[PDB]
Amino acid sequence: SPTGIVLMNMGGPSKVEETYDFLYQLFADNDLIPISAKYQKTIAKYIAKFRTPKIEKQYREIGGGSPIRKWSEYQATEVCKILDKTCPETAPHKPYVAFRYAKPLTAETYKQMLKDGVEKAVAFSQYPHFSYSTTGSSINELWRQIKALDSERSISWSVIDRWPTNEGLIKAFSENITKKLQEFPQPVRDKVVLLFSACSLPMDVVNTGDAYPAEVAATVYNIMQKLKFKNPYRLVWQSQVGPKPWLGAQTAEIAEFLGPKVDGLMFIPIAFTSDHIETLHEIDLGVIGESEYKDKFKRCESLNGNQTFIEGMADLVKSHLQSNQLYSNQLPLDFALGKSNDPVKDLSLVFGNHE
Amino acid sequence: RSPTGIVLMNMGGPSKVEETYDFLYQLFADNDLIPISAKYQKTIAKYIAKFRTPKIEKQYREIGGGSPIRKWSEYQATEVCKILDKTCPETAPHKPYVAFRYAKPLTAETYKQMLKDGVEKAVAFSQYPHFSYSTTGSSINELWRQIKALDSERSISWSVIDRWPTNEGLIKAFSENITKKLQEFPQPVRDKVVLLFSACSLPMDVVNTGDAYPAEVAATVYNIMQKLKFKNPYRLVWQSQVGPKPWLGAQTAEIAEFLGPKVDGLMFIPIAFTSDHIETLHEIDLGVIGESEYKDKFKRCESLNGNQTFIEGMADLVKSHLQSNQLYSNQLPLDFALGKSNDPVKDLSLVFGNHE
Ligand SMILES: C[C@H](CCC(=O)O)[C@H]1CC[C@H]2[C@@H]3[C@H](O)C[C@@H]4C[C@H](O)CC[C@]4(C)[C@H]3C[C@H](O)[C@]12C
Ligand SMILES: C[C@H](CCC(=O)O)[C@H]1CC[C@H]2[C@@H]3[C@H](O)C[C@@H]4C[C@H](O)CC[C@]4(C)[C@H]3C[C@H](O)[C@]12C
Repeated sequence: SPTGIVLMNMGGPSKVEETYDFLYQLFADNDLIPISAKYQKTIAKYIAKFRTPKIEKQYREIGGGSPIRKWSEYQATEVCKILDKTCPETAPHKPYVAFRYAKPLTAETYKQMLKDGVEKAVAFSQYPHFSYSTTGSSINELWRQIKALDSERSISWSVIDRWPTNEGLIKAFSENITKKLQEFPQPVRDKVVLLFSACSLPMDVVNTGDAYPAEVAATVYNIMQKLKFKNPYRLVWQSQVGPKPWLGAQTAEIAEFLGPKVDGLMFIPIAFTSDHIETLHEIDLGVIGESEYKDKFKRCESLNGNQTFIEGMADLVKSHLQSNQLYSNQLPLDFALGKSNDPVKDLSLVFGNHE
Repeated sequence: RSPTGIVLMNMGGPSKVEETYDFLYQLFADNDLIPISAKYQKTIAKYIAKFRTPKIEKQYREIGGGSPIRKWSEYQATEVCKILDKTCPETAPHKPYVAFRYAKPLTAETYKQMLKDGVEKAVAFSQYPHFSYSTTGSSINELWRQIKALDSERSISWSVIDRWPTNEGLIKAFSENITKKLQEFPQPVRDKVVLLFSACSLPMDVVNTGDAYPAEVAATVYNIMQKLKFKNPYRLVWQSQVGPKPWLGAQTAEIAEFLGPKVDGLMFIPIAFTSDHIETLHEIDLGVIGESEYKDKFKRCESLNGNQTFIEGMADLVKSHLQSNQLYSNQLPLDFALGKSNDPVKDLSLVFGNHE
């Protein structure tokens, strides 16, 4: 009886070649992308090819790959290597990764787990901050992928659906921020403004009651507490695209408006745990590199393989499994408020034993 | 001994219905709050306040004859100053003042009282635990103007407590009231009651300036939910939205009606102010709750008001501020860099500190 530890997120293409199919999946989405009716399938192809050149340039501009997959797997591995030493009752812990839109997709990793012999599996959403658009979709696909590949409930699932202030996280973001603050002249240090940048969200998700904005803010404040508020800081938002209004102080505009007003400025990837397109591209090449004030624009190191961070992830799964609950008590609220053309309508059915 | 001045500050409300017109004119004249026109803001304010005064006036008669803000402010100042007198003998006697941005006594009024009383050291104590430029930033700008206008000698040395989202007593007091209000729900349904932390909302173009408010409210929310051990589901929501512009949501009213038939109970927690006011006694008590069909599984958490744990926590907040010689937090220069104002402070180190 081995235990599946499944790191989940929306993923990125490990290689430039995987960009079309990645995009197709995203635009084929039920929930998020505006549904014609049945016709995502069709029209999603008609936009993936349209947008595949531009996003391909980008991934090539950072080394021809999204680092999400390697970093997901690597994390999932050291987690289980501590897990198998820390929770014997649960061992063996077999690491897995399953992305909502990149490879390996949810179906592709479910069948691997089924041939592999896992009996209970932990859907460990790699987002410390639940949003229905992220950790909701990843769950709602898992349900579809449970009714298909497993209509007689061989694998018993739970889900770590958020962890905004796990202390390995909070602590790893400090130290990192402090050590990235030491790259600054030193008479400036304490006046560098820590700009915490989270991927944004349409206002129409925000206005449903989504948990994501406040849960990000909880992580920021906890960091600044351990930093004893040495520095100024603001939580701002990046990655706005499309025509509808999105959330709150666009990261790029704030840095411009501040550039000629500040001795310096640090960017913090507050809402993801490894480098990906948002860090290596949008900030490094896009917000920092295309800027006059680039010499005072520095970015804090992403979490990735941070020893302190991975151990904090370890104790999180450790304490999730040993306290034997299937999901946080926010999750029924999350799904009652979220909007989706095909939703989990009972998380009791989805997680736990049902053979 | 000379007294050191402890000045609770917030927008205020009209103590009596006859102050409604003055209060509304003050509010609609404040271009930091509702930007209409560089030049004619104060004539236009005159009109709007003539127009909307009888509607607001009836609303206050419906909750009992006026805003209890002033009463609770002055009561908190007094109870806090009397803790400081035992706590901070070095700056005793502590003399309590209140100064409201639009109500009476206004900040000009309260300043003049302070000069006359001989105060030489004063703390602008913003009663908002969550800084917003349109409340605390605007209030700081008002104080600068009264600095120049009434006190060019710089008789008064000012500091400001410009925020305090996770003061311990405030967290605790909220947790005690939430737990206490939850006793009024049966028990098999208690852990299912949804705690809706309801904060007054922001126009999105204010949010989009990088205003500090929404994220700081969320810090209080999460800290409270930590003290409660996440026993209940909770969401942070926003009320008091008006009119055409997109505001921050979700909206308290529409979230409660959507959730109504799906929930065992809703609790509304007045997370962003410290006493009863129109928001709680009218908009929540009478509107979202009084007029709902699920109104018997709807309850509001008691405001902090005179809560001792909250008052003791405010006392420590001031005591810690005095014994620190911080004129203001490390956030304030950033607040002012991003805030939008036609008459901003510009140079907070001239505003606060000795310049006698
Ligand atoms: C005359 C002045 C514009 C002069 C100018 O700068 O060109 C205009 C600008 C906005 C106007 C005001 C606003 O429209 C609000 C009020 C509207 C009422 O019709 C009369 C008084 C009232 C207060 C107006 C008086 C006058 O029409 C104002 C004051
Ligand atoms: C008086 C005016 C319109 C009243 C009416 O509909 O008749 C209303 C519309 C928006 C209101 C404001 C916003 O709702 C937000 C703030 C909420 C605070 O509780 C009081 C001041 C506060 C700044 C409000 C004061 C005032 O009553 C306003 C300005």
